[PDB]
Amino acid sequence: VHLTPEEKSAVTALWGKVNVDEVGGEALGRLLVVYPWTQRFFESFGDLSTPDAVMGNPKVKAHGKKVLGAFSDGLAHLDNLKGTFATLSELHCDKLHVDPENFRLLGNVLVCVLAHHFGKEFTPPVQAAYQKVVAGVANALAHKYH
Amino acid sequence: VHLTPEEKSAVTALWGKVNVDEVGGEALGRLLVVYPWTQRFFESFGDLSTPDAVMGNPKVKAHGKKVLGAFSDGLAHLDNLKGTFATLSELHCDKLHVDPENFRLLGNVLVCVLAHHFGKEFTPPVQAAYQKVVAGVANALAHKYH
Amino acid sequence: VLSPADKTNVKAAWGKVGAHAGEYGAEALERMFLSFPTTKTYFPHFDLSHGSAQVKGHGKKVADALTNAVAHVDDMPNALSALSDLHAHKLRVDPVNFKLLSHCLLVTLAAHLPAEFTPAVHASLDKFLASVSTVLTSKYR
Amino acid sequence: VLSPADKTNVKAAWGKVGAHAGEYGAEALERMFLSFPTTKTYFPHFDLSHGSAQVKGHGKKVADALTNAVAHVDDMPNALSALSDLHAHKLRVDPVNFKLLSHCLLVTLAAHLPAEFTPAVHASLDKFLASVSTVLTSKYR
Ligand code: HEM
Ligand code: HEM
Ligand code: HEM
Ligand code: HEM
Repeated sequence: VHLTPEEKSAVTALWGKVNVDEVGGEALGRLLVVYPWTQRFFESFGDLSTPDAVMGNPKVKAHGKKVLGAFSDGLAHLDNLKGTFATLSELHCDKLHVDPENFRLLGNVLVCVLAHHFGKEFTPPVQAAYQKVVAGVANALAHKYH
Repeated sequence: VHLTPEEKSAVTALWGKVNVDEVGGEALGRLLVVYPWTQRFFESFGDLSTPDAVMGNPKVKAHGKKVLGAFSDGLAHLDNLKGTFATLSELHCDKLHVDPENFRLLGNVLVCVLAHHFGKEFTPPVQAAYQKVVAGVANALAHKYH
Repeated sequence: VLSPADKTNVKAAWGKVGAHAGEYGAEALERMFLSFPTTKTYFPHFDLSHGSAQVKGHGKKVADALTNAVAHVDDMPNALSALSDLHAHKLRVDPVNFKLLSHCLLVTLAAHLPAEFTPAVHASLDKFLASVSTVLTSKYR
Repeated sequence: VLSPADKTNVKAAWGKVGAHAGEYGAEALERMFLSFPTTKTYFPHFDLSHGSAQVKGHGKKVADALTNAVAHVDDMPNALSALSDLHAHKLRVDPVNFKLLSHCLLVTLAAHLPAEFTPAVHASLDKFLASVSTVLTSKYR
């Protein structure tokens, strides 16, 4: 996408403080709790019946970590998200059949998680920068659908 | 945007049969009837209180014609909608304050109007091509918002 | 909220659809799969090629449900109760897709009812499809 | 539909908001204008710079309305009747923007209620804001 250098440095700085494994597990878990229809892709994962079951489910945590790790790696290529995520885009379409609306939902939950985590440090300008990034990633992941 | 040559020729062929003034008046009128909150920009236009008043309102017809004419001219530059609509994009943001969601609503109403007009000639593949075009135009018009 | 006039408009339009309801249902689906390819992610188990029996069959089911909704327009939540359970707990289609199908249904009706699809009827039908969509997504959470 | 548990969660969270409701309302607005610039098209008559009295004033009004909705969560349509008339017939804000403000309100709450903003409360709050949004857009057509 297009971030001003001050937006880019805002995103970069905050992300250096993120425990990717922890935030990943939290974001995926909250996605499954707040928007329960997203559970549709994960019934191989065990008990998802209550909020506590979802948040404590080890498969959810593991997958959350895998997703946010790929997300992390994309922050290093903000200039070319589409190229970075082309293969994953294809995979999510052809093999996993994930409606790309799910990427948008996850992006918004991730922003809530960052806000919860960082409190007042997650200022309005920083949120704005992260919104552009998550929209960009969702875009990039949806790009090769057909 | 990106149309296959068969999509491009489908769009082009159908459009050669459109009375731009008539379809323009119809599309804008139906926008104002089906989504009445869009009337917010037009209270300078007179009586918009009933469907018949809206569809017969001469200012609505005139504006519809102006809008679809610009749309028409954009069909000639499908390769570079953003460049074609940059000035209008700016105008709609800075001076007219039109929420770009309105462009999407109009695009969908325009597709309904074409379907109503052309009946069975407006096949599923032709609709698909037009959906890409109206999304592209909405995009192009929203591009310079800030 | 459907006004009495909206209900009259929907019954009139759907009345004229009559026996073609199933054929129109299939056409709307095909329009949706071509115009909004993301919707195909919910049908990986179907042959989505043109004229496929699976799509025609599904189109007929969708159409019959809408017929049921028109017949019970004053009591839709009850009439569609089993269908809202099915979409909420089983199918779990993201709510945004309901809009997309609604639009394609509207386009299909427009293409087949030249005389019936007046501005006022268009408005009533869009309202009606939004209400059906709201009921079908009622129990998602 | 808000379950009793959802209502308990919303009352608890909003309770902790208490007296800061107005300040949080303004922050949510500012977040919305920066993250989703298209929403500024509804406020051309405001000074939208940081700390502007107009935004703070408006934030307080938004917050008081939400406070009113929490107090009358069993009877929201009635409680917000004047506000739904106002948005439907006067302001005519496109319904998509309600989502955007709801998200920014959620972010604001998350940033200020570290202990309260559990997964279950998050879910209840999102549901609640969606219900408020539904009521405020009820009379648009
Ligand atoms: C930030 C956005 C996302 C990114 C970066 C991402 C990335 C990934 C990666 C790296 C994998 C592993 C691929 C492999 O094995 O080769 C994966 C798998 C998968 N993802 Fe996504 N993903 C994202 C969002 C989502 C969302 C929102 C959902 C659905 C709610 C989803 C559902 C899945 C599923 C079901 C798999 C398969 C897991 C398995 O085999 O057990 N992903 N994703
Ligand atoms: C296909 C999308 C659209 C295109 C191509 C378009 C194009 C135009 C053009 C050519 C003008 C005249 C500009 C000038 O005077 O220099 C205009 C004006 C205007 N448009 Fe758009 N427009 C579109 C959609 C919309 C929508 C959906 C709305 C709101 C519902 C809207 C609201 C307005 C208004 C209020 C004006 C000012 C009219 C006046 O001064 O009386 N337009 N537009
Ligand atoms: C107007 C709204 C809709 C109506 C009235 C409707 C109605 C129905 C009905 C009657 C069934 C068959 C249930 C049965 O077997 O007993 C069904 C199944 C299904 N629907 Fe919905 N539906 C609607 C919207 C959607 C949308 C938007 C999607 C996805 C884009 C969708 C995806 C499905 C799928 C995947 C099935 C299962 C098909 C199968 O496995 O055979 N539906 N729907
Ligand atoms: C949670 C949803 C919202 C609530 C509870 C809410 C509440 C209110 C209230 C209490 C007022 C003041 C009414 C009065 O003066 O008596 C108002 C005005 C207004 N609202 Fe809404 N609102 C909401 C969403 C929105 C959204 C999403 C937008 C646009 C993005 C918006 C735009 C406006 C505008 C333009 C005014 C007029 C401000 C002025 O001229 O001073 N509202 N709202």
